[PDB]
Amino acid sequence: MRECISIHVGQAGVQIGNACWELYCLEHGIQPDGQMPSDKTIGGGDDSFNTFFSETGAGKHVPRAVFVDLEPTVIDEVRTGTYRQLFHPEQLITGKEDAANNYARGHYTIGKEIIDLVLDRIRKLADQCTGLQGFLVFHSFGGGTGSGFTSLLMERLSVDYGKKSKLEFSIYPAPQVSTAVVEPYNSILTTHTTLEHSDCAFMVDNEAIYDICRRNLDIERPTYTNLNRLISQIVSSITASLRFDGALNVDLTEFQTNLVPYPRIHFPLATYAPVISAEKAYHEQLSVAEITNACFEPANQMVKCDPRHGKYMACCLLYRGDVVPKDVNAAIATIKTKRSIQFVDWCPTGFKVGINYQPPTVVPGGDLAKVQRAVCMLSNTTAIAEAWARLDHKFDLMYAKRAFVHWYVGEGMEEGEFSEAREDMAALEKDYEEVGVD
Amino acid sequence: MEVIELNKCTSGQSFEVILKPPSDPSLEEIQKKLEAAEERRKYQEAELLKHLAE
Amino acid sequence: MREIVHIQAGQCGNQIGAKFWEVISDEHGIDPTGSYHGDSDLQLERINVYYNEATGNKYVPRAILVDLEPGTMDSVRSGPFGQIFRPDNFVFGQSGAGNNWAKGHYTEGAELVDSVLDVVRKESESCDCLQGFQLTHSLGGGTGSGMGTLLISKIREEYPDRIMNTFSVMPSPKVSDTVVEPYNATLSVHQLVENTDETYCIDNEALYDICFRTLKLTTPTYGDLNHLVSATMSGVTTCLRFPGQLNADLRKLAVNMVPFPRLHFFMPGFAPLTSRQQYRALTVPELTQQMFDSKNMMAACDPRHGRYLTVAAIFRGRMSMKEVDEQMLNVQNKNSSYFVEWIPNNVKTAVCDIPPRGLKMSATFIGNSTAIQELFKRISEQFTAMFRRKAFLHWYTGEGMDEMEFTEAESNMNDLVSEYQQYQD
Amino acid sequence: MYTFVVRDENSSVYAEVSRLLLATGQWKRLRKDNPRFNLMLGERNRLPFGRLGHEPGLVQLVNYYRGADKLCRKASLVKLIKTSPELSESCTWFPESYVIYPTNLTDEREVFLAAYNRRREGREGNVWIAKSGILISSEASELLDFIDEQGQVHVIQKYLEKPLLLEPGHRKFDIRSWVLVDHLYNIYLYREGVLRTSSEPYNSANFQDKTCHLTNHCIQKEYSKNYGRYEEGNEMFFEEFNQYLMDALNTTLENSILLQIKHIIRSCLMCIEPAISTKHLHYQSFQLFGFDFMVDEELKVWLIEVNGAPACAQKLYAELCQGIVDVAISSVFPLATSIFIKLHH
Ligand SMILES: Nc1nc2c(ncn2[C@@H]2O[C@H](COP(=O)(O)OP(=O)(O)OP(=O)(O)O)[C@@H](O)[C@H]2O)c(=O)[nH]1
Ligand SMILES: Nc1ncnc2c1ncn2[C@@H]1O[C@H](COP(=O)(O)OP(=O)(O)CP(=O)(O)O)[C@@H](O)[C@H]1O
Ligand SMILES: Nc1nc2c(ncn2[C@@H]2O[C@H](COP(=O)(O)OP(=O)(O)O)[C@@H](O)[C@H]2O)c(=O)[nH]1
Ligand SMILES: [Ca+2]
Ligand SMILES: [Ca+2]
Ligand SMILES: [Ca+2]
Ligand SMILES: [Mg+2]
Ligand SMILES: [Mg+2]
Ligand SMILES: [Mg+2]
Repeated sequence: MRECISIHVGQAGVQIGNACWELYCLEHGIQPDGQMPSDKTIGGGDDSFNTFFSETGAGKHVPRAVFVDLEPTVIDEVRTGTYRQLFHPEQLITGKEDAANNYARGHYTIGKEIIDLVLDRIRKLADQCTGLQGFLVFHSFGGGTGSGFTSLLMERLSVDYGKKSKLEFSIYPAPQVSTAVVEPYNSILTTHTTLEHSDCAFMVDNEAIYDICRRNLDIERPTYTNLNRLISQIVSSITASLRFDGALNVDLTEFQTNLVPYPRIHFPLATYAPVISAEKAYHEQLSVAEITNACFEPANQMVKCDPRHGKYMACCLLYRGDVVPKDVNAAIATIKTKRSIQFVDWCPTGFKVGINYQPPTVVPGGDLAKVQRAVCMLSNTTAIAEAWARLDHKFDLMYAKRAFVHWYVGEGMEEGEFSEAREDMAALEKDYEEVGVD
Repeated sequence: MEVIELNKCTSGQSFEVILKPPSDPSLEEIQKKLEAAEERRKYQEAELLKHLAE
Repeated sequence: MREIVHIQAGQCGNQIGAKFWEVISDEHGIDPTGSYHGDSDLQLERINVYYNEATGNKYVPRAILVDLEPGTMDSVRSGPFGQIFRPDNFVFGQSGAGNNWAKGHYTEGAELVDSVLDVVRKESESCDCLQGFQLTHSLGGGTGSGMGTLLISKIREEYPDRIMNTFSVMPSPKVSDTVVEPYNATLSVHQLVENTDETYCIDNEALYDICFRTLKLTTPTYGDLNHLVSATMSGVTTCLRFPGQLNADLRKLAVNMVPFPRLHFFMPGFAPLTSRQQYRALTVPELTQQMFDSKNMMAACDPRHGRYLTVAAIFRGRMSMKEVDEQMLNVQNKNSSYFVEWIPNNVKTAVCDIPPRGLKMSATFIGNSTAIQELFKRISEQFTAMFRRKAFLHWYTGEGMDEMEFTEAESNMNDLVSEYQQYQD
Repeated sequence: MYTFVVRDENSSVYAEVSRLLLATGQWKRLRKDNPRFNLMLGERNRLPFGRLGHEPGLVQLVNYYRGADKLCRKASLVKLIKTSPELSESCTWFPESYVIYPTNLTDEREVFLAAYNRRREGREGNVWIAKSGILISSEASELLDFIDEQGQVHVIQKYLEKPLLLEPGHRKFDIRSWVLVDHLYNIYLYREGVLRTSSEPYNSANFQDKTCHLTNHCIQKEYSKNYGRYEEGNEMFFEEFNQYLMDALNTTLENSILLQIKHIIRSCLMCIEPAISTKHLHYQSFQLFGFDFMVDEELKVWLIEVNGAPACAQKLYAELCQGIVDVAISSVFPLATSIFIKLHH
């Protein structure tokens, strides 16, 4: 058994973290007070769920998680919320004033003064692990803390834990739920200095989550609570292989080995189905074929883009619920004959499949309906580069006038870092085009 | 349409289907970045206070 | 605990500041004696942003009242909420400033500024985490304008990394007290361009036109104008005073509203504005049309004469938040030629459930438009008309000022206009 | 008040659509770089599809199908027809074609030579044509040598040695059909087509003078000496052509040719529908296509190529462009006897 430490940086990372551990506890039968009746080994045990939960002598199951925010408003919700007892105070770190949606302020100014404290707390969780795998870092692209401080934390983690894997869950900026005009700057700045330190990053475009909630859940104006419960379902499907017995994606290294053939192209596209509204009085349960087919519809992807015009490098199918291999292959055969699935020539045209019999857990009173089977598809498509193109375009419009640059320079960052980080994205876009287009 | 590496356990199973075959900055260097940025902030503030003192 | 320190200086600054505290005290359930008598926890959620908490559960505003003559502040201390202000936070002299920027900035004001800064320091020393400062003042007089900008300069020297925010009443010949208002205004704008992060430009002419043409007030008074500024000040600070992370931080608002350091002068706006057909419900579309109508804006600048760099909109009350987004997107998509295309998504919308007193819902408008250049064009024209003949300068040279200081201030303001013009194209 | 942008100033077609849109008083044109648009009349090359459908509150439409190039590229079309079971390698209405890469660079050089030698030995007509600057020859040595002298991919297909010849004149010709596909993927065929005729007599004993073999309006109006003799501008419209088929052949354009054309349009567009459809996409597409056909002496219709950015006959701009606004644009942005024929699915 090898442990995984989760780090949640900034408002988005912290609030998404809250949603995930709420889900993890329901999935593993852990009560809000940390107790787990089904765990017969008190005070210890090397079970699969112990990769995310440590145990005290009193039988409390404590997440292997660190929450970091440069302002205390969001983390104070955890200190006094439903799961206040899960974490001990050392796991919740808060500063006085935030990064003001400013990458340089979070990375340089405020980051420099709290970086060593965060590592010390992370060191404390590391010392409880007999064989630490690595870290899962949740954060936003647009926030000054999510962008600025995460990139610094990633640099240090590569220094203090060189042989460890680091995965990202990054929130891609979407105007419909954003009030910061400089998020394109922060996204590119943080992707530049984080690129060489991340082994595999799952981007979640808020525009996608927002539309799935309006379309499938019939929520007129989705809130962060609506968005984060859905995001935690996807995150749960992705991390389930680490918390339950299994043979696929059993450790963080397998995510790179299975999803990332080239180090820079480490941004798999996630697609989830089905998303059914609990307020729906009547729902027809979807089959293995129908939900597998839905994995190739843009409307359920975490990032809107057209994989039909990209090329696949890898493809994982993670099922949860009543699913047997026979039905999966039958659905795959039918989808190959009907869908536009183009693999690069230097890769096998196949699918790694994972089935967990326990169907997806839904939070009581949540927006999602209890379905008998669901699937999350992880595919490394060049089509995800559309998200970089959009972002880079907005960067170019503002930077051509040096709009807002003075806020970053005033925090001690050199203007040259803008163009440096932008040329790296230009290369990332070219690498995608070299692999995908002919 | 081939299946390989079928692993089964009490909580689920995993397998693979093949349809077709194929054809860092050191701790020191980070301190310099941060301290360099901090210095440039101190320089800009000194020029402000110099301007105000005038 | 993101505290703000409020400073109000001069006649105009203190009369508008007095009404502002009267308006927001009501929204937070604080009575004239500082006791909370509200019925919602949202009122106290962010109450310490503008109020200190004293013994007996009393709430005292974190405000410093400044003036070079006692008159106006005696009226405040005798006014409705006069008892609410900290007695020690009244700092005033007896000489006066004679509507003379030089007296407020260099001679009379200089003799009083240190004792004001002693009160500012005392308020900052009890702030768990001071955001910054907000100053209410006029630019046309002597104290608010001349000493107001002296205070900003000294506050900036002692708190160089805190946000400096002002509500600045711009003079207008149509609502004028003396002929030297362009002189005092041009000198202050010179200071504001350099030392503030955000300045809400409030043109007394627009406030008058609104009271006459829209509110149908036959004979508007300063009190009638101040009702609009109170309502506007309450709206623009909704983001800060209630739970919500839209433009919740003073520094975050600056980051999202100021693309270039010198272009930080905003056109505020408010809807509805109804004459006494005053009980009619206002639909979300109506709120949005009015909020963007020039007649509802207080800089006396037609937005159609320029382009929007950034826009912040706040909606208050219980309304269809879906309908809000629909209408905000309908305005941008129906007049996209009035928004610069090189700042993507430069219109941000925030919502607050608690509406102002006696309104089911309202909307406050904060625009950083290049059209504001016309406001500085007017001031610059009036300035030069007198300064070419050196008219009325002896009032200023008598306080030790030189003509050079006027020329520099004029050049810097004209440069500001030229910078608005280049980004308008 | 709908809004649109223009990114191909050289498009005679959408320059008229842009002129009509403003005429309704309900459409406004924005600078070509403004993203707050409902309609994009985009560039021909490198159209940034990836930035469409991401504007909250705007339903966005574009006048090109992403992926349609598979149909409108000489080399792509050859590959699509051979590798698509819907079309199969035994497709009867498309000339035998091979993709040939210059030696200085898969390739079908050997596969082509096999069919060539088969014809040379069987006494059959062995005259092919090369194109990507065109070369017609009966010797395989010349066709391959002409491709190596270039640096781009070429396609060699059988030359229809028995083309249907109009009379008087004894002259070749090709048929152009305009097809519009809307956001719902209905396939509409413009009721009006054009014939681009050769103003010179067809001579199967001299492929050196390409003026009687190539029916392009540019080659006829520059190298041909009988331009505009039989018809104005070497353009005969369906009305005249159908009357001819009745007088000379006692048949109609519909029965003898149009049925085959409609079947070819359907087959090509329905084939690539899964790859380019914008049905469940965050943005919508429509596109105007120009299909070029040949007719042999047996009244069999052959497919030559598919043009992705076609022009139109000067006499048909008004009707067609209006029809583009009615069925393609107004169907998505409604305003305050159709000219098309529905062949959809
Ligand atoms: N999906 C999702 N996105 C969020 C959430 N909270 C914030 N965001 C997004 O995060 C971006 C803003 O960054 P934040 O994470 O809020 O800022 P921060 O990381 O706390 O950094 P600061 O600037 O110091 O406050 C916006 O694009 C928001 O839409 C959340 O709970 N769920
Ligand atoms: N297999 C074939 N047999 C006989 N003639 C052929 C042929 N392929 C092409 N042609 C001749 O070539 C002409 C069409 O050329 P093609 O369309 O390939 O070039 P192009 O694309 O630059 C002109 P356009 O796109 O405007 O139709 C027709 O007039 C036709 O007569
Ligand atoms: N809106 C408003 N403007 C005022 C008020 N009092 C004065 N003014 C304006 O302020 C300018 C005079 O400055 P004033 O504040 O009286 O001078 P000070 O006391 O020395 O700061 C003139 O332009 C007046 O029109 C007021 O109560 N409300
Ligand atoms: Ca145990
Ligand atoms: Ca590493
Ligand atoms: Ca004195
Ligand atoms: Mg934050
Ligand atoms: Mg006065
Ligand atoms: Mg062509």
